[PDB]
Amino acid sequence: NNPEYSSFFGVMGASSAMVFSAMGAAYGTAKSGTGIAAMSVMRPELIMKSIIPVVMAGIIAIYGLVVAVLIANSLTDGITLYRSFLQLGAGLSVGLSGLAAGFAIGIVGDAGVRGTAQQPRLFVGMILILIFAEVLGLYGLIVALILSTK
Amino acid sequence: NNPEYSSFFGVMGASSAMVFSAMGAAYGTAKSGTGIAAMSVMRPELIMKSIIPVVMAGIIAIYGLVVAVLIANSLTDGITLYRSFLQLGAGLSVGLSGLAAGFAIGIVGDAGVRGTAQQPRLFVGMILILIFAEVLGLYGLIVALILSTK
Amino acid sequence: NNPEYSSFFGVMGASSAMVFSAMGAAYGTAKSGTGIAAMSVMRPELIMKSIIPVVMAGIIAIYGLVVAVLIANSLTDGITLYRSFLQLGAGLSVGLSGLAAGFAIGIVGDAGVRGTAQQPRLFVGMILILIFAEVLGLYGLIVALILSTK
Amino acid sequence: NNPEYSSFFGVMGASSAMVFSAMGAAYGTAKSGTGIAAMSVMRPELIMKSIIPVVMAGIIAIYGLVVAVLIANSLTDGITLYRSFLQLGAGLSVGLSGLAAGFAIGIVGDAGVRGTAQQPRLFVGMILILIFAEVLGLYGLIVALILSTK
Amino acid sequence: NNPEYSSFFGVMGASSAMVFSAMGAAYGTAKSGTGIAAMSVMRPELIMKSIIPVVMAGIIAIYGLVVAVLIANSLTDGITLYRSFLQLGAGLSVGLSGLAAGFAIGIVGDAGVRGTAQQPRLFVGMILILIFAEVLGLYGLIVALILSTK
Amino acid sequence: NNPEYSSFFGVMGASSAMVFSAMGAAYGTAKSGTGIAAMSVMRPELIMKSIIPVVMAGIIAIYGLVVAVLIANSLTDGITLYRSFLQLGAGLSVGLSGLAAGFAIGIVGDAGVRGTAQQPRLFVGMILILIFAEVLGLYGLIVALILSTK
Amino acid sequence: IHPPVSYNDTAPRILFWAQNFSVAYKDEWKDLTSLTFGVENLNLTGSFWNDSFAMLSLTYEPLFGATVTFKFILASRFYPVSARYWFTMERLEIHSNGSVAHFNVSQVTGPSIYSFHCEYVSSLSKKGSLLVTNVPSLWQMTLHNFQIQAFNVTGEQFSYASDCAGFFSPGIWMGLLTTLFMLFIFTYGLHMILSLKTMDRFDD
Amino acid sequence: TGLELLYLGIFVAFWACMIVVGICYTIFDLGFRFDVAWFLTETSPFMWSNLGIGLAISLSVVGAAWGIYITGSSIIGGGVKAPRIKTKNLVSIIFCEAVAIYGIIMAIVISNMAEPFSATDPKAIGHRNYHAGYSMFGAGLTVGLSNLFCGVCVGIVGSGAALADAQNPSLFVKILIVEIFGSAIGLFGVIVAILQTSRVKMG
Amino acid sequence: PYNLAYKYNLEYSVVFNLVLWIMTGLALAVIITSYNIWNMDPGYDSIIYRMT
Ligand SMILES: CCCCCCCCCCCCCCCCCC(=O)OC[C@H](COP(=O)([O-])OCC[N+](C)(C)C)OC(=O)CCCCCCCCCCCCCCCCC
Ligand SMILES: CCCCCCCCCCCCCCCCCC(=O)OC[C@H](COP(=O)([O-])OCC[N+](C)(C)C)OC(=O)CCCCCCCCCCCCCCCCC
Ligand SMILES: CCCCCCCCCCCCCCCCCC(=O)OC[C@H](COP(=O)([O-])OCC[N+](C)(C)C)OC(=O)CCCCCCCCCCCCCCCCC
Ligand SMILES: CCCCCCCCCCCCCCCCCC(=O)OC[C@H](COP(=O)([O-])OCC[N+](C)(C)C)OC(=O)CCCCCCCCCCCCCCCCC
Ligand SMILES: CCCCCCCCCCCCCCCCCCCC(=O)O[C@H](COC(=O)CCCCCCCCCCCCCC)COP(=O)(O)OCCN
Ligand SMILES: CCCCCCCCCCCCCCCCCCCC(=O)O[C@H](COC(=O)CCCCCCCCCCCCCC)COP(=O)(O)OCCN
Ligand SMILES: CCCCCCCCCCCCCCCCCCCC(=O)O[C@H](COC(=O)CCCCCCCCCCCCCC)COP(=O)(O)OCCN
Ligand SMILES: CCCCCCCCCCCCCCCCCCCC(=O)O[C@H](COC(=O)CCCCCCCCCCCCCC)COP(=O)(O)OCCN
Ligand SMILES: CCCCCCCCCCCCCCCCCCCC(=O)O[C@H](COC(=O)CCCCCCCCCCCCCC)COP(=O)(O)OCCN
Ligand SMILES: *[C@@H]1O[C@H](CO)[C@@H](O[C@@H]2O[C@H](CO)[C@@H](O)[C@H](O)[C@H]2NC(C)=O)[C@H](O)[C@H]1NC(C)=O
Ligand SMILES: *[C@@H]1O[C@H](CO)[C@@H](O[C@@H]2O[C@H](CO)[C@@H](O)[C@H](O)[C@H]2NC(C)=O)[C@H](O)[C@H]1NC(C)=O
Ligand SMILES: *[C@@H]1O[C@H](CO)[C@@H](O[C@@H]2O[C@H](CO)[C@@H](O)[C@H](O)[C@H]2NC(C)=O)[C@H](O)[C@H]1NC(C)=O
Ligand SMILES: CC(C)CCC[C@@H](C)[C@H]1CC[C@H]2[C@@H]3CC=C4C[C@@H](O)CC[C@]4(C)[C@H]3CC[C@]12C
Ligand SMILES: CC(C)CCC[C@@H](C)[C@H]1CC[C@H]2[C@@H]3CC=C4C[C@@H](O)CC[C@]4(C)[C@H]3CC[C@]12C
Ligand SMILES: CC(C)CCC[C@@H](C)[C@H]1CC[C@H]2[C@@H]3CC=C4C[C@@H](O)CC[C@]4(C)[C@H]3CC[C@]12C
Repeated sequence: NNPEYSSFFGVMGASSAMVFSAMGAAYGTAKSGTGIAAMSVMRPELIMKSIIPVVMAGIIAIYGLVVAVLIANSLTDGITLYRSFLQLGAGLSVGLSGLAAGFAIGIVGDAGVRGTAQQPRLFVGMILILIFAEVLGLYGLIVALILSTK
Repeated sequence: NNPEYSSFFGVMGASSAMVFSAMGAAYGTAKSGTGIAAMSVMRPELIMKSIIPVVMAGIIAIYGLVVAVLIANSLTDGITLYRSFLQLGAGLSVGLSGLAAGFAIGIVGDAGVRGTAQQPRLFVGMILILIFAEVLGLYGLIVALILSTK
Repeated sequence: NNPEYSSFFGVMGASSAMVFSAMGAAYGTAKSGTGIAAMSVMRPELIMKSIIPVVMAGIIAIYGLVVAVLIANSLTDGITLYRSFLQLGAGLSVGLSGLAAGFAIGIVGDAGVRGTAQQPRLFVGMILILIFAEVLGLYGLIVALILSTK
Repeated sequence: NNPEYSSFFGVMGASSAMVFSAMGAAYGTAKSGTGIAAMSVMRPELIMKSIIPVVMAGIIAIYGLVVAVLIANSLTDGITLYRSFLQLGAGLSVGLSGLAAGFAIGIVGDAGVRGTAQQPRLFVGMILILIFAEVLGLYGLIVALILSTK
Repeated sequence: NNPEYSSFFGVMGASSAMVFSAMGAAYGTAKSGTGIAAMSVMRPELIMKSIIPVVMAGIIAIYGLVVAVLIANSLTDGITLYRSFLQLGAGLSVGLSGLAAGFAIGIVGDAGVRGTAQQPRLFVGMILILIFAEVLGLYGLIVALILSTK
Repeated sequence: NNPEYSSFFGVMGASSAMVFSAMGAAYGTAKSGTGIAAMSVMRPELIMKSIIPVVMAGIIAIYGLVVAVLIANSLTDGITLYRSFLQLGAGLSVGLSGLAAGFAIGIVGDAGVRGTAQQPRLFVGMILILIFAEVLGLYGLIVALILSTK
Repeated sequence: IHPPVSYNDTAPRILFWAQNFSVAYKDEWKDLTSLTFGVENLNLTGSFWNDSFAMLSLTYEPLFGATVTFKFILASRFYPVSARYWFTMERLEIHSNGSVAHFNVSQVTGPSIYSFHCEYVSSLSKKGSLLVTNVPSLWQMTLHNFQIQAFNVTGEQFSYASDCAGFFSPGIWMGLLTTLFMLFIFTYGLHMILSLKTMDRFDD
Repeated sequence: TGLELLYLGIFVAFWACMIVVGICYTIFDLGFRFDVAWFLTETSPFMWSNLGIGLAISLSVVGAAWGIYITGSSIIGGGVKAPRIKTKNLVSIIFCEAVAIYGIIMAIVISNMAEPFSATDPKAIGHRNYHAGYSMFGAGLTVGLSNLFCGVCVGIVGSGAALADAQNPSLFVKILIVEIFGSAIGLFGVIVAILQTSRVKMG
Repeated sequence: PYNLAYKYNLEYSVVFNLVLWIMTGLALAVIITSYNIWNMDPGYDSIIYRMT
């Protein structure tokens, strides 16, 4: 039979998939929020546009949630140790890729929101950079799914 | 008959392959991001041309993802301990080489994007340095593949 | 007799050889890059002549890649713990010697490229010092080979 | 007869002899290099005279290499625990002695290059100190030659 | 019929009682020391009067010594694990109570000797506070004795 | 007979007695010397008197030595675990009491030497405080002897 | 789950269980688990139980064309460095035709109040090699999941089971200490290297 | 203080783990698994002896280099305006280097006490061999750390004496005394090491 | 039944140490990287004094 403690690892996968992602997202949002405040003192009109980074941070959380729920639905009492390891690896990958993407989105959003208050032409550039950061989390999600479904 | 824990290292490889590289990419996409913003206030026309470092960092992430998927496809319930160690080593190599390459790309891209506002002739120089940093990640990927497909 | 875990160290050799060397090279490519970006604002003509530190850091990375591949192409399934220890030692020697050489090349190349903007006669001086740093990595490579090809 | 892990320690010794010595040398080649870059702006003619510290740092690395080779050529498959730990002791001796000697050479050379820039009479004085620092590493090497051939 | 390692803890009582107390006393004798020096330049006539803190700190050391000697005279080869634990508890109690009392005495004595140079009336106040700090060490001694003479 | 490993704790006792007492004496001498040298430029005629703290610090080393010698003379390969623990406790007590006394002597000697440079009347006061710190080391010695002879 | 072999002297004294029990002569292997655990006619004669010395003799009649007898010899005594009685399976003794083959047992020890469990108490190098010899022997043995309790045996239940499988082993301990010293040295070196700083200005 | 933060985190985590592990072992009646005897005994005496020799030499060299650079920076900074220092204050450097010398000597005096066993069973290795290993390790620790502290102390005092010499020539001759005191500690360590390995005999 | 011991694998030391130290190293690497990114220079020092 399989060890009784196998599910442990899988469970942590799920939790990690939601925890680190959330942390990442938090950071992102946090920094973006700060920037928006500093941006709004002088350019209120760009208040709604400069919320784009926050959204791009929030999406990262969603990634984690997806994987977490996915893992939370693939757990079973007699989950083979190999499957539990797969789910733990998927959770760690998605969570920490989302954390890295949250760091990147937070820094980029802060800098680009502050800059766009002074140079409107930078806005498009900012978006591009944000995308190039967000995809990082997406990459993790992909790997997580490849590990989770397998 | 193989140990039940053998798969563990395997998944770690994959997870690491997508985490550390992602982290590296994030740093890149973060640092260059800031630099680009700091440049945009004065020389907006250099925005697009200055997105190159970010792209480089993005490519680093791709490397990670690729190797991760490789490992995430080479995992099997009876994966031998030798193959599991090989996959863990490939993941470590790609992830940490991508991390170092992403840090180098971030630093060089920030510095060069800030400089190119002042001295346009630096652009090409910066590009070369970025390539010299980018190749580092490539090297990791190469070794990873050699270890992963061995 | 040839334990199931004997390969692990050998794998941790290859990864090390590729990881630490890359890190060193990254540092050499990062620090030097900043210096060039700082120097090229006032002395554009020296930008291409001053990429030598980046090339030397890349050569450190190439040493790392050479040893990492030379190890990864010698990891048989039943690798004796003695041979795996030899490969781990070779990987550690090459990787950490390359890391130290990358630190030295970073510091020396950045200082030299920034000073050469002031006193051109320092250029040759810098090169000599860089060589004295580069050989350090080479020394590691030598030892690595002597261990890996034993 | 002998444990299958007996060859680990000796191997590490060899690697240590290469690694730490290199680190020592690297630090020297860094610090002195920085000092030279600071000196050479005002006194270019002293670059060649002031390159002595770097050379001495290089010498330290050579010592490590020697010991490393001396241990890397003596590692046999049936290496007993006695010989293994003798080689480990030799490696630790040479590596840490070279590390300390490289730190001393780097600091003393970084001070003395600038001092000789200011006061020429200090040149010989600087040398009279550097050699002392250098032989510290030598002392380690000596003990290594006593140990690895006990 | 008792473990031969039973005396260990008892010894670590004695040792501790004399070590920690000493450390505490040292701190006192250190801090107050500095204070006296700092205040001796302008008000030499208060040097002997302002030596009370050091004396109090000295007394703390004596406390530890007493307990230590007591424990060092209660040790025996066949000391039961229970008596050994009692002696370890007494040693830790006296040592760390004296350490806290020494910290308090050092801080209070430094502050008081510095203030009394400016406010003579503070002297008595300082003494009172010092007494309180001293009492802390005394408490430890009491407990130590209760533990060390059961 | 006794255990094979019994002599370990006695060996560590001797090593601690010497090492920590040497640490204390070295710190006391270094601090006092760096205070004395800096004072001497202002008050060159005081050096000799100001050498008193250094001597006191030196005495701490002697204490360690004394106890160390005892433990190194009463330590055979077949001593009971009880005597080995006694020697370990004596060594730790003397070593750490000497360490604390050396720190206190360094601090007090430096401060008092500078004050005497600024206020001759402080000299005697300093001596008193130094004695109060020196006695701490003596206390340790006493306890150490009581433990080592028992 | 086959029941343990339980020698009785007014009560269970030596309990011996093994998920597998195989023995080989001249490289000819044979399985004895079915013939050992659960058989009610086991030829346990020759066993003994001192207060501080136990001998479990399992004999098989037609094995390898002779009556073979495996005697596991354990002894528990008071160790002064503690107050505990520690039992160790001192050795194994295979009696074939008028002949005896001795195996040393390396790491079968533990408090006499606790049984001892160990995966692969076998003479094969690939399987721990707890049964060792310096005189080459024609016999090989493999006890897979070997759990034995000779002293303080109460009832049919094995007491808590100390086992050879530890967190650390002498080789692991030596390697960890060596790596710890070298990590201290490397951390010192890297801390000093990372403190390197470059000048931010150059003389006019 | 990022690296300091990393070191503090590792230290705190390790010692919290140690506290909890000791509590668990003691309370769950699993103390018999915490065989310190097994650790000290199975661990080969060769490890202890060779770590002892390596430390005896390496820590002495580390102290010598620490003192040498501590005092050489000051010597070469002061000598810019008073070059005479370079001539007179080399004695300080000498003292620092002397430390290293003791190191190698003790290394020799320790390395001469090594000898293989041809045994692996602790009863076979024996009290003599185990005590030889432990005492060689302890002597290495004593000499190495005493030399480290003595070298650092002599370097600090030498830097002070070189800074004092740059301003008044007639002070070094009276400050060298401190260095002499600071040097004695080194000797003390050596003596103790010689006393620790006086009756050590592997084989 | 019979209170049989848990069937610990004879290689428990090896796998325990492998996993413990591999995961400790990976956790340390992740923590160090996340600290180097979190404590990254904000990069808008050219804008700190304009917003404040
Ligand atoms: C120049 C130096 C640079 C800095 C120092 C770094 C050096 C690191 C060297 C590798 C680690 C070695 C650890 C000690 C084990 C040595 C081998 C040995 O003696 O084993 C024989 C032993 C012999 O076993 P035995 O026979 O004694 O055990 C008793 C019998 N059994 C096993 C059946 C119970 O076997 C092993 O291989 C034991 C396993 C040890 C593995 C320890 C884990 C190491 C993890 C690597 C580090 C983390 C990597 C990831 C990092 C992430 C990115 C930064
Ligand atoms: C953060 C910086 C990086 C890390 C640097 C520091 C690394 C520290 C090294 C850790 C190694 C510790 C030794 C492990 C072996 C001992 C384990 C033990 O006592 O239990 C087994 C012992 C003995 O187990 P046993 O002997 O019954 O098991 C049978 C034997 N085996 C398993 C080998 C087959 O006791 C238990 O059984 C306890 C079970 C519960 C586990 C309790 C573990 C204690 C710690 C738990 C919390 C974590 C502490 C830290 C808190 C958070 C951080 C501050
Ligand atoms: C604020 C911090 C949060 C508190 C928790 C900290 C983390 C600790 C958890 C670490 C993971 C270990 C979980 C249990 C794993 C299974 C272990 C097992 O099989 O147990 C067998 C062990 C040992 O075997 P045994 O005793 O069961 O078997 C019988 C053995 N004889 C016959 C010898 C007696 O015992 C247990 O059953 C333990 C079960 C509970 C263990 C809970 C974890 C121990 C550590 C708890 C924290 C300690 C500090 C408390 C105060 C903190 C206040 C700040
Ligand atoms: C942080 C600074 C250091 C101090 C804290 C950490 C100290 C210990 C760190 C090393 C690792 C753990 C060592 C203990 C290992 C367990 C040994 C064992 O099981 O045998 C015990 C031994 C023997 O256990 P035994 O099961 O053999 O019982 C004896 C049975 N007979 C006599 C029949 C053999 O006895 C003890 O209990 C000795 C006390 C030490 C064990 C407890 C360790 C304490 C850890 C710190 C927490 C203290 C609790 C209070 C908290 C508040 C403090 C002010
Ligand atoms: C495949 C990849 C590998 C898989 C394995 C890894 C699994 C995940 C575990 C690794 C950690 C992941 C989470 C990332 C942590 C983010 C670090 C941020 C650092 C940071 O900025 O915080 C500093 C504090 O550091 C800190 O506080 C340090 C971070 C906190 C420690 C994290 C660990 C928690 C402890 C674990 C307990 C359980 C152990 C098991 C028993 C503050 O910076 P400053 O000091 O300048 O602040 C001034 C302003 N406030
Ligand atoms: C990624 C980088 C590379 C890898 C990392 C390398 C560097 C880190 C490694 C250093 C060591 C850290 C772990 C220390 C563990 C302490 C003891 C654990 C408790 C424990 O369960 O140990 C029992 C035995 O311990 C004992 O017998 C107790 C001995 C304790 C000695 C500890 C000395 C070293 C650490 C502390 C001091 C440090 C200064 C240097 C001396 C095992 O029981 P079992 O069931 O396995 O037993 C089988 C037979 N009974
Ligand atoms: C406090 C909350 C709880 C924490 C519990 C978890 C365990 C601790 C993990 C760290 C938690 C705090 C976050 C610190 C992150 C690492 C240190 C700071 C960042 C860092 O590493 O970067 C620089 C060093 O470069 C590097 O990246 C080099 C570091 C890597 C070296 C690895 C070698 C050591 C291996 C361990 C064995 C040695 C043990 C020694 C006791 C130092 O930055 P700075 O200070 O110059 O700049 C100021 C800001 N960074
Ligand atoms: C408030 C803070 C906490 C303070 C409390 C003290 C904490 C100290 C930490 C160390 C661990 C606690 C000490 C007591 C536990 C010792 C282990 C007992 C387990 C046991 O039964 O082992 C015996 C061997 O151990 C032994 O007999 C070993 C004896 C030596 C134990 C003490 C050594 C600790 C390390 C000291 C290092 C000092 C370094 C100084 C620089 C059995 O042996 P057996 O003969 O029955 O074997 C039979 C084999 N068939
Ligand atoms: C934010 C919330 C999210 C949390 C963050 C992520 C943390 C998730 C957990 C990651 C760390 C540990 C992952 C799994 C470790 C176990 C790997 C081996 C699996 C296992 O149990 O193997 C058994 C053998 O194990 C053995 O023989 C030895 C197993 C002992 C391993 C102990 C590892 C120590 C802890 C490592 C991590 C510490 C720090 C992590 C930050 C089965 O094999 P079998 O054949 O015996 O089958 C049973 C029949 N006998
Ligand atoms: C115990 O292990 C033995 C082998 O030691 C098992 O029987 C062997 O099974 C293998 C695989 O089918 C065959 O090649 C061998 O010929 C069998 N016997 C021998 C003597 O070599 C046996 O099934 C196991 N019994 C258990 C677990 O009860
Ligand atoms: C029960 O076992 C005993 C003990 O082995 C058998 O008697 C003799 O035992 C000795 C000592 O091991 C052997 O040398 C003899 O060969 C055994 N005799 C025989 C005839 O085999 C006894 O025979 C066994 N009884 C049964 C009924 O099998
Ligand atoms: C010794 O007595 C035990 C306990 O009764 C016997 O073994 C048990 O036998 C019962 C049936 O009587 C089985 O259900 C249990 O599974 C057995 N348990 C064990 C641990 O063996 C055993 O047969 C007796 N031995 C002799 C030689 O008479
Ligand atoms: C993100 C957008 C597309 C919305 C989709 C919902 C997200 C949260 C995903 C993540 C994981 C998913 C679940 C994973 C597994 C199962 C079990 C299956 O038997 C029914 C569907 C169900 C329950 C899935 C429904 C959709 C789901 C909840
Ligand atoms: C952010 C949004 C736009 C991304 C959507 C892109 C789509 C096409 C990608 C993203 C992640 C991908 C999944 C990643 C992993 C797996 C698990 C594998 O076993 C089958 C394919 C499957 C299920 C992939 C299908 C395609 C997929 C759903
Ligand atoms: C992008 C470029 C610059 C990378 C560096 C050049 C490449 C092509 C070359 C240079 C030297 C080469 C190595 C030289 C020797 C060997 C040993 C052999 O047993 C396996 C291949 C291996 C390890 C080679 C791999 C490829 C290699 C690393």
